[PDB]
Amino acid sequence: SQCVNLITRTQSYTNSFTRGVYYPDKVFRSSVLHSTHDLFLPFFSNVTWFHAIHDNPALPFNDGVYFASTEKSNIIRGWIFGTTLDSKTQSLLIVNNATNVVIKVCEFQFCNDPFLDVESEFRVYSSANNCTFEYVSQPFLMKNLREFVFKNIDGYFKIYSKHTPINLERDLPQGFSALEPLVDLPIGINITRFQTLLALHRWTAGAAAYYVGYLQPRTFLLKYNENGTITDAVDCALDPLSETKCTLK
Amino acid sequence: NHNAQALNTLVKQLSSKFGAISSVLNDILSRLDPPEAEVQIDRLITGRL
Amino acid sequence: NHNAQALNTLVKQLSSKFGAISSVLNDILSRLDPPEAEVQIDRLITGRL
Amino acid sequence: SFTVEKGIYQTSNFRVQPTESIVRFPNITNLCPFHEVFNATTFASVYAWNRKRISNCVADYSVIYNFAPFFAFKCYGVSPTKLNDLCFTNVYADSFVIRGNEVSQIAPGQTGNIADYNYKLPDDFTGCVIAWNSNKLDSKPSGNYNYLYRLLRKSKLKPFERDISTEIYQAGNKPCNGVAGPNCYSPLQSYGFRPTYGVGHQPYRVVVLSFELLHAPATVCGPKKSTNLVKNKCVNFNFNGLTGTGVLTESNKKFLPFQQFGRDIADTTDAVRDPQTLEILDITPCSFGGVSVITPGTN
Amino acid sequence: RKRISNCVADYSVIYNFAPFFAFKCYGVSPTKLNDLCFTNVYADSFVIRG
Ligand SMILES: *[C@@H]1O[C@H](CO)[C@@H](O)[C@H](O)[C@H]1NC(C)=O
Ligand SMILES: *[C@@H]1O[C@H](CO)[C@@H](O)[C@H](O)[C@H]1NC(C)=O
Ligand SMILES: *[C@@H]1O[C@H](CO)[C@@H](O)[C@H](O)[C@H]1NC(C)=O
Ligand SMILES: *[C@@H]1O[C@H](CO)[C@@H](O)[C@H](O)[C@H]1NC(C)=O
Ligand SMILES: *[C@@H]1O[C@H](CO)[C@@H](O)[C@H](O)[C@H]1NC(C)=O
Ligand SMILES: *[C@@H]1O[C@H](CO)[C@@H](O)[C@H](O)[C@H]1NC(C)=O
Ligand SMILES: *[C@@H]1O[C@H](CO)[C@@H](O)[C@H](O)[C@H]1NC(C)=O
Repeated sequence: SQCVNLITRTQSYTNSFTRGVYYPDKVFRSSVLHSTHDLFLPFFSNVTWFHAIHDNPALPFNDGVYFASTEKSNIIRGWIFGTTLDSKTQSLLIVNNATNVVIKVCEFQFCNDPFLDVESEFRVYSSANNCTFEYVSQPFLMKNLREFVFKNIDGYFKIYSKHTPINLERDLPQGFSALEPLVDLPIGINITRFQTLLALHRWTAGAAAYYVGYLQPRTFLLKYNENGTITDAVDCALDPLSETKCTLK
Repeated sequence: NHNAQALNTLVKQLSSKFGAISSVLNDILSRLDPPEAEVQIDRLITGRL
Repeated sequence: NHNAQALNTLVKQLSSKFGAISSVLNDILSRLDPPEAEVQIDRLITGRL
Repeated sequence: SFTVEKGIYQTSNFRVQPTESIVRFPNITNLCPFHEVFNATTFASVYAWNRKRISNCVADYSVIYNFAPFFAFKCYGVSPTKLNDLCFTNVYADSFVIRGNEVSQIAPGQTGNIADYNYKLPDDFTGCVIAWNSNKLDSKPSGNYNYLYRLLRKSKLKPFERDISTEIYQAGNKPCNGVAGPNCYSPLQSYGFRPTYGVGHQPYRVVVLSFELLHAPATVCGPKKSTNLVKNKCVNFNFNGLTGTGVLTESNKKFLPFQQFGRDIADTTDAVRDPQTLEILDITPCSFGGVSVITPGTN
Repeated sequence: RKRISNCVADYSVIYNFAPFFAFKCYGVSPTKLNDLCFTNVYADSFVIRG
């Protein structure tokens, strides 16, 4: 039909501790200490807690995005990336459901508050006319916490994902949990802002919460045990002790 | 410890590129012209020497 | 005097060309193709090493 | 010397020589559609360049010479004669039409209108560029006007980035309001192609082939026969273009499903995954040692 | 031989005057000519065989 505005949002801040570590390459290593320089999430930094209840969800993208969701009702699905969120520029339309994922790059005319009728996308964009990039695959989303990392380098969009069981806790847990790559695509467009989609039945009151953080170019020291897994990491630009540890390897 | 560290450093030095396209001789041999791959092997030889 | 002379020689060594077109990195960077300026920087790096 | 005194001398080393050779390639039976990339009788403009993905096929580059009347290849990371042996993951083909004097701008680390506003290549590019004259097809006596290029963009383009938006570029403080008055311009201009121009002002068709190194399971490479698999012997092996010699044994390592290779401290491959059967194998250098000779004086 | 001095040099327009293929420079690069600042320019012109 037409665009409607029915979503409100609230913000808070919290600490990230040591989260957001992913395998930098598809190479097996064991019982070693490796040094990497890449886009990572710095230790002990602000992460924004967003509460959506039923609004300008066009949050900046910057170099990369770290997303965390601890819900279970499967209210969260899909993402939009772009530079102006209009029909004059191409944009991403990642959409997820229980059976498939469709990634489309076209010149959509996005609404101010996009969502799903639930199962139509007329509330998201008015129409898409001229484009080339389409892709279909198995859906990404499958007491539990789901962590995602999105970035783009040299026209290549890369996504990392991880699932981890958690107990009754009101904040992010303590420990290490590596992330594994899932999708790399030739995006080749300009990205400045990104948004979030929700599916609302009919409407009905809805509530959701998530954690958002930003990545920065950093040097990390990872420890590979005898078993192929990453169990410890050191950030070399946190405090003089960590810098000394990185220098001494 | 001095001898152990010296041997470990000597072994670790084999992973350097020294300005070439790769640190593995087989990749250079299989990816480049035989009359052209010599200028890549020369850098590795000089560095190891 | 030995230490003074050694330090003075080490400082004076920075004005050599080592077969490149110039002894200043900024001139090479501003006058040459970025994929081409590397072969000039390599000589300076090797000489200083 | 012809005389040796009493003592012990270190002479050389002994090694074990390989017995045979092993080649292991995955099941690929289709043929890569390099034919459709060329002879398309329609080439897009430089500002809107096409991109085609090639995967899961056998690539025979030697037939490419039969489709277009170009002179020679121009490759950077590899050699044209060695393309039939390497095995990549993905291939990308881009095609467009430019002027004669701008062909030099399609290269890593280049500067120019086309380089920073239409098509940009990364500084670590690994691929090939093929350009050939097309004056007999893209020129008209009145003047062709179906090919356009962008003049003025606010910033410089990133590598492998495409721009399609058509707006009114502003050069002053006043807003343009969608009209082409003073200090307001159109961003695209059309090439003027005529058959009476010089070689430097004639149309040229350009095709860029970009390859991806081995990080994921390979999908594209030439027709090389695959032999059987032997173990516990000093043999030469070739796994998806990775060549070496040694002894192959069963591996107890637990590779993750997205991992394909294993490295050691000295940055050498020691564990491999067979392309046909998803099995992990360990590589060990063949037996070797040092030999010393003990002798009294030659008198 | 022509002497060029006391003027702003825009080499990018040179491609619009003659139908040549590419430059051939030795001490500098063709793409970096718009940033360097010289003292004098000299232009020589003639006709030879192929
Ligand atoms: C996080 O951001 C807020 C406001 O932007 C600031 O007051 C605070 O010092 C920052 N750091 C932490 C640890 O909250
Ligand atoms: C999920 O989306 C895909 C993409 O259109 C669609 O083909 C599929 O039917 C959807 N799943 C369900 C259960 O409707
Ligand atoms: C896409 O863009 C072109 C160029 O601006 C325009 O002519 C065309 O109408 C648009 N839509 C489609 C479906 O091609
Ligand atoms: C990408 O989009 C941003 C948003 O306006 C713009 O500032 C920038 O110039 C564009 N291009 C690049 C290469 O970032
Ligand atoms: C290593 O992985 C194996 C896989 O089953 C597991 O049995 C073992 O407990 C692991 N050891 C450590 C120290 O993680
Ligand atoms: C393919 O290219 C050849 C060039 O020799 C041409 O003869 C042939 O007609 C082309 N095939 C097409 C356009 O289908
Ligand atoms: C490749 O083909 C061989 C012979 O048909 C077969 O044994 C093997 O299972 C195939 N590989 C895969 C991954 O299916």
